[PDB]
Amino acid sequence: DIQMTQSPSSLSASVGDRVTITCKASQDVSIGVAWYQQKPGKAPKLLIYSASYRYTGVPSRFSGSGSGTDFTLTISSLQPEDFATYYCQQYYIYPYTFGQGTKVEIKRTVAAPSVFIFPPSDEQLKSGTASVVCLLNNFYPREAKVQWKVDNALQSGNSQESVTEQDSKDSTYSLSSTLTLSKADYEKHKVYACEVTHQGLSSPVTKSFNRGEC
Amino acid sequence: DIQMTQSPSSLSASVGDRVTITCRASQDVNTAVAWYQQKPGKAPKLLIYSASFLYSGVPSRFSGSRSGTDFTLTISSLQPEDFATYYCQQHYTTPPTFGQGTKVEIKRTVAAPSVFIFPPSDEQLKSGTASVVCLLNNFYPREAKVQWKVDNALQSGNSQESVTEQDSKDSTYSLSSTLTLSKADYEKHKVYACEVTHQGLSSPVTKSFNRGEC
Amino acid sequence: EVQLVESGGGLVQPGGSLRLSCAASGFTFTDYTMDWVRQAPGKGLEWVADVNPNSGGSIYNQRFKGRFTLSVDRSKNTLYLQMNSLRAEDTAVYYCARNLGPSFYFDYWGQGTLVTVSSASTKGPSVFPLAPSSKSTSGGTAALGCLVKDYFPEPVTVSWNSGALTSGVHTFPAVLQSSGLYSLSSVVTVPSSSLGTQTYICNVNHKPSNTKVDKKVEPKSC
Amino acid sequence: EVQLVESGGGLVQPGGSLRLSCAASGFNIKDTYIHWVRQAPGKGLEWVARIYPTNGYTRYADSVKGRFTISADTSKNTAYLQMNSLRAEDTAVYYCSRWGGDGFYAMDYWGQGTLVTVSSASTKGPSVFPLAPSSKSTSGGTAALGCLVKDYFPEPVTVSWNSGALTSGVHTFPAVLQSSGLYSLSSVVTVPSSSLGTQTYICNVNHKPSNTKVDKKVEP
Amino acid sequence: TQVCTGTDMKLRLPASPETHLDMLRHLYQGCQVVQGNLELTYLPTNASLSFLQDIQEVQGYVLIAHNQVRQVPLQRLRIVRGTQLFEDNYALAVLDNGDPLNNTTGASPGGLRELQLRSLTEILKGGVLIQRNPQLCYQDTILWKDIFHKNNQLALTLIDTNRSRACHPCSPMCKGSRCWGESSEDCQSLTRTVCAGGCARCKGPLPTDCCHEQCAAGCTGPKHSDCLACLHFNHSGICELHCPALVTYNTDTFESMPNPEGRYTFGASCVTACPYNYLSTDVGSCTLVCPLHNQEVTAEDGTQRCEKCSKPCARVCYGLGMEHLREVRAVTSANIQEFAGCKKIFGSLAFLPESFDGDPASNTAPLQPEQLQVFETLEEITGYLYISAWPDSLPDLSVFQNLQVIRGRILHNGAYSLTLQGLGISWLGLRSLRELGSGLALIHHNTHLCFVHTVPWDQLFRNPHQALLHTANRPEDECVGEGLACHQLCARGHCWGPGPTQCVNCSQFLRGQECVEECRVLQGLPREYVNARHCLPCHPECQPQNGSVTCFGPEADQCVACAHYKDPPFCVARCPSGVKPDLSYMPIWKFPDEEGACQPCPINCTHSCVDLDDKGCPA
Ligand SMILES: *[C@@H]1O[C@H](CO)[C@@H](O[C@@H]2O[C@H](CO)[C@@H](O[C@@H]3O[C@H](CO)[C@@H](O)[C@H](O[C@H]4O[C@H](CO)[C@@H](O)[C@H](O)[C@@H]4O)[C@@H]3O)[C@H](O)[C@H]2NC(C)=O)[C@H](O)[C@H]1NC(C)=O
Ligand SMILES: *[C@@H]1O[C@H](CO)[C@@H](O)[C@H](O)[C@H]1NC(C)=O
Ligand SMILES: *[C@@H]1O[C@H](CO)[C@@H](O)[C@H](O)[C@H]1NC(C)=O
Ligand SMILES: *[C@@H]1O[C@H](CO)[C@@H](O)[C@H](O)[C@H]1NC(C)=O
Ligand SMILES: *[C@@H]1O[C@H](CO)[C@@H](O)[C@H](O)[C@H]1NC(C)=O
Ligand SMILES: *[C@@H]1O[C@H](CO)[C@@H](O)[C@H](O)[C@H]1NC(C)=O
Repeated sequence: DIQMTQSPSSLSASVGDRVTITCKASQDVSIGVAWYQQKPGKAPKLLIYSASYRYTGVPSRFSGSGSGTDFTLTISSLQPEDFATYYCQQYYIYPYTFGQGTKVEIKRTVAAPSVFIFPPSDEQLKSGTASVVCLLNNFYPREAKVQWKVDNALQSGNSQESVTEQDSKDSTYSLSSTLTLSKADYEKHKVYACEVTHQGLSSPVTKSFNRGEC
Repeated sequence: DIQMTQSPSSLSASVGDRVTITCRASQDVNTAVAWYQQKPGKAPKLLIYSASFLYSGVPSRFSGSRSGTDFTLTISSLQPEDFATYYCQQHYTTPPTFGQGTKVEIKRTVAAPSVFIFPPSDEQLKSGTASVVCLLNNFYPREAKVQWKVDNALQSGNSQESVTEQDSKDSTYSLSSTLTLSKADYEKHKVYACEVTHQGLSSPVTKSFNRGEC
Repeated sequence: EVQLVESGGGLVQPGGSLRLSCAASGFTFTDYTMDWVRQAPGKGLEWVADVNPNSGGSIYNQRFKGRFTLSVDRSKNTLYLQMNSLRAEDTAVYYCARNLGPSFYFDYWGQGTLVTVSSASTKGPSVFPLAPSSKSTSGGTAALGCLVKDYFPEPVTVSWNSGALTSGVHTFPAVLQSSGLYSLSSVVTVPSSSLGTQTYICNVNHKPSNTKVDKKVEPKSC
Repeated sequence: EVQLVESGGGLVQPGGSLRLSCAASGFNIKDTYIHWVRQAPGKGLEWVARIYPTNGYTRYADSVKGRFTISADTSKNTAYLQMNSLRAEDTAVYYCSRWGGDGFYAMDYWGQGTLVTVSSASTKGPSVFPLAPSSKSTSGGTAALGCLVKDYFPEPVTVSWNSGALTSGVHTFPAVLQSSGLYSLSSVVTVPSSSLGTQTYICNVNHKPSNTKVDKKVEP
Repeated sequence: TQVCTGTDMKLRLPASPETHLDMLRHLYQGCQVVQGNLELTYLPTNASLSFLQDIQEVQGYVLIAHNQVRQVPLQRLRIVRGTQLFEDNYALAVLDNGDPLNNTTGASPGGLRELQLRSLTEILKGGVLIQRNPQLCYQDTILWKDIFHKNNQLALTLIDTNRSRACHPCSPMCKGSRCWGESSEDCQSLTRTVCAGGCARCKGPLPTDCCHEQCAAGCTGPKHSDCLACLHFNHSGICELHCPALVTYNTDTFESMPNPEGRYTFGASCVTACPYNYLSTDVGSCTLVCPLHNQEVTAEDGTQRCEKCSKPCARVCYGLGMEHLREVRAVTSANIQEFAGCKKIFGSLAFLPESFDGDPASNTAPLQPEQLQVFETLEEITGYLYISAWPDSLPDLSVFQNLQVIRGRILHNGAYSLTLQGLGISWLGLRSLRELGSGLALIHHNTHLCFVHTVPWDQLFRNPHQALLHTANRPEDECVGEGLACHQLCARGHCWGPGPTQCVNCSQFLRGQECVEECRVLQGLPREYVNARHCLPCHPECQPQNGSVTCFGPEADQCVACAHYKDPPFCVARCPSGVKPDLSYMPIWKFPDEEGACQPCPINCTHSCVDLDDKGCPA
């Protein structure tokens, strides 16, 4: 293996942007280079062989460049068809090593998450899986430092989120994080909270319910 | 085709002296003659174009002439840096020939050798490669008489002769006088014999040490 | 033109083995060397193997040395790919592709498939509603849905009143929980004043389980 | 400046085949005649061949008549030399040159030359071995320090005086005929009694047929 | 060669059906393995066809249609495979044979009457079709599923058994009703039905009679080196699953080491190298077209190889049928733009009638003959050459003067490579043409066309099979009522057209493209030297001595001397003085000698030597 170093792992842009993402290798493989685009839930497609040559059918806006280990991939002008994870790859060294992927979103205006907590149910009161949902919706940008809490301290280890593949209409984020606990774990405390912080708004807002507040 | 005599091919003189070179043609070649200079490790660079014209970018200590088939390159003043192998050629017909390669030295006094020895160690004392290295200095000229003073044996075919590039401290050269037999000699005779004889030695000089000195 | 057909993706327990089939068409079969490449879900690509239709030489990973074997049928232009024992490290979508250059790189790509490595058998979804309370609803445009817990295998068909209204619908990508089970959540944003009369019914069917789920949402107070 | 590059030559098997090169600088060979002149090392010069690249018409010496073929790429503006059927006495120093000027039928501008010492490729290099250094028994007033190059065919030389920081007078014991065509000329420098023990005598010969770096100095 | 190429002309009537028979007789003579399709069409009862007996196997399929013979000589045919199929559905079709109720009182007008495919044992793919053949017996009693492959049973079979005559049965020397035909030589053998269990091929009821698993056509002894024709391959009598490996690996680094034991692939055969008009491959195949990013390079011996371009491979011009024109029959006014300066066209060239009077509906121009001047760099054609129409302004095919070789990989009707018909012109003018890699040459139905019999066709083929097809053209006795033939100087009278520019091999000299008697050495004003029967001027200075000449090579310094002046080694009629430096010195004002030496100036400037004792050097 040679460390395929794509920077970034994700970004966002507008229509018609010369954006360069490079995959510097940790060992000189300067000729045998591959480049790929894979759509979500689709096959990949070849982009550039040997880091210099556009393939038949690859449109004009692409540009394979860069030798040494610094290997230049550059869409000169972004199109809505180009929102896809891309890949660097060598073929100079056995065994043959892909990159790690770089997602492309659109840049637009940041937004307010629809921040909502979720109390449990009565068929859950016969089930036992104390699944509390921290629900967020319709915001921007990508990352949101969100975590759970217990009464003044955190809650970690056993909670799971659910990101969305992004819209093309307005490209707004939605997420449900579900802390799943036991029934005795619900019957242990009162205040279970959600540590919602995001750049699309300003103040660190916490929305929660309680045991008696239910 | 064409013969281009250079008589002689080597000569010695002093700094600040007239030069007389005999470049002899062979046929009805009329004019198209060029002179050349190259120092050891260099390119053959023009002295006289058009058989009478010194080439530009070069100082005018030179001289050109024309007489029959013996056309003469002349420098008014020999210099120590003005020192090479010297050449004359034609371009009257294809092929562009050459002269034999004549040479100008810096003369000194007929002198004596110096005091040096290099035998190897015991790893090169087992089987047939004897470096009886008799390094010399200061003697003059190259032209020598040939006799041998090597270990009371007849020497007809041991001759690995030598002369060097002239460093002109006293026209320094270094002649070589060696011997080669079964090399397993660390216990019999780890040293050997040398003496170099020349024209006007008023100082017979050689060197080889004696046994027991590693 | 150059297209591929892949088959063989199913379910196994950790330990067994399985065949594959990559059908090829529309090109000279003996002038390109079909290979295999995988990708882990939510993770990167990975090269698997390499073989000519000339020797049958399974040229593949040292990391997977001796574990998978290639058998071609160039009479039917179709190669098989065998399996071996592992413990869910290779639960990956498997891509058939042709070595476009005759070194190691690719242009075409099959539709591919994943093989599930699990000793856990199927399960219907544990039905739960994603009902916010009567107080903790939005001021005018609410949001609610159904929780799709603990089903197996993938994938499901979630809709609302047979897919009536997609205005603010949110069916999320599923996750596999720590007890190994797939689950997801699916909600929809409706106006809050419409909730006084209108109530939507989540239609969630899973055809390998062959069981549908119909459920509507009530903001029950405590 | 007209500047040329001669690269690629060296020891090949007798009978080898190779395209050499000669690259222009600040001119064009559209109006220039190109040449090659071999020279046996330390011997006389000898014209070989010539081209006019607009029409590629060739002349030759009779010793290389019909065997070699001159070639050039004026679109690359980079003249070449395809060599063919290398012989016994092809061991010579090549150089590329010009006839820039319709009156100027002279070759004063050159490149650098790459030595083409094609022969049977004897695989052996030198043997450099120490002594006991002192200053007691000087027969006169001068002792010795150096590294001589023996047992080698052809001549690559890497005899160092602290990585080539003292290039003062590598002497010459001009290369003699050993058994398999192996050679012996000096690199033992004539020294005064001043450089004894001031600098070490470390010499490591990167003898391209063998890389015979005897990591060892002669130390008298 | 035991291996040859089939044809592709499914149910089309032939081009020249009078001569169409003897096309086959040159083609399928002594060949055992067919790379194509055995297509036997429109054959009358007079056809002595016994040359078909040496045929063992067809890789493609076998079609027999519309003939008038009683029996066919196809009896050593062991097995068919069916790489291709007929109508994607059939591998052996015998259709429409005999006579379909015309106005013709004949006793045996034809129709294949028995199977008599005596050596046929297995069939891999496809279906079997028998329709519309009144003169057949013995076909119904045949168990096809044995002849079908066991592991390949796409068992569509339509055998129309409407007969028109009485069929007395076969010999009762057969074990049952299983018979090729009426002789006792003609019984249907068995390799699956009497076989049983895990045995797929057996030569008798014993398990010892069960054949080796790699053996398609049955076995003699029970080893793999004993069989009749093998399933996947045939490497030197050993029926391997694969051709041996062409590279040896580290098994750890997989480092590439060239195994010399390996072979290449070619159809049913593992062979060391590829045959003549084929391509060696990095994977080790012998194909027609290089794969992608792979250049058919000029190999060292001529046995070509596809190899990887480091850079992009160049835009090599696609002809008909390849990658841009895979359906277009003719050449239009539109596609003809692509051939600008092309010299090795990948693809064919077809000259239809509609090539020249273009459709205004499918709105193309009727072609201009002036546009045909684009084909004049053309060296080599991989495709074939169909010519059916030609301008009446041109008596020739002089557009193709420069064309050396036609490999003819893709063949016309699956068979043909040079197609000339329906023109009326008198000669061709193919002065560079020297080699046809495969295929046949057909020339027919042309009015004035002489000179073809003069063409020395022996130098133009690479098998002992491919002959010329002259018929239906200008008579030879009328070609000497012309009084014209090959010229005096043609070597053994071998010429393309009429006159001095037309000989195949000249006898004396080459003045451009004109073999001449002598060249101006000692006779004329533009004197020309000799370069191994090539006559070229000097830079115009072999000032013709009465008996001699003055600069041999066109570099103007060699025969003897100068003419007016000397700039040594060269000569001028006036000593020039240029301005364009490239180094700051001009040719400074060279004064002539008495004996012509234009000699330059002593002083730099301002003082002397402006050739007239005057001024003229600036500053
Ligand atoms: C598999 O490949 C092998 C080699 O790669 C090859 O075997 C060939 O088999 C044929 C048939 O046995 C051989 O041909 C024979 O040659 C001898 C020598 O000339 C002839 O005497 C034989 O004559 C018989 O057939 C004649 C046909 O004209 C009759 O006139 C005659 O009376 C005999 O009946 C026969 O022609 C051939 O030598 C070998 N080897 C090669 C290199 O071709 C064949 O391609 C495949 N064999 C199998 C069993 O699949
Ligand atoms: C074909 O053969 C038959 C006899 O079988 C003969 O009568 C007939 O004339 C032949 N055909 C021609 C065209 O001669
Ligand atoms: C055979 O002939 C009959 C009568 O013409 C017609 O049905 C058809 O051609 C054939 N039918 C069958 C069943 O083969
Ligand atoms: C032409 O004939 C001559 C006869 O001397 C022969 O030497 C030459 O090779 C022939 N050339 C060609 C192209 O056939
Ligand atoms: C050759 O002779 C003719 C007359 O016989 C004369 O005019 C001419 O000058 C001569 N020389 C040549 C052609 O060089
Ligand atoms: C000598 O003459 C040349 C051309 O006539 C000119 O370019 C050059 O400058 C002159 N030399 C000097 C020193 O000016």
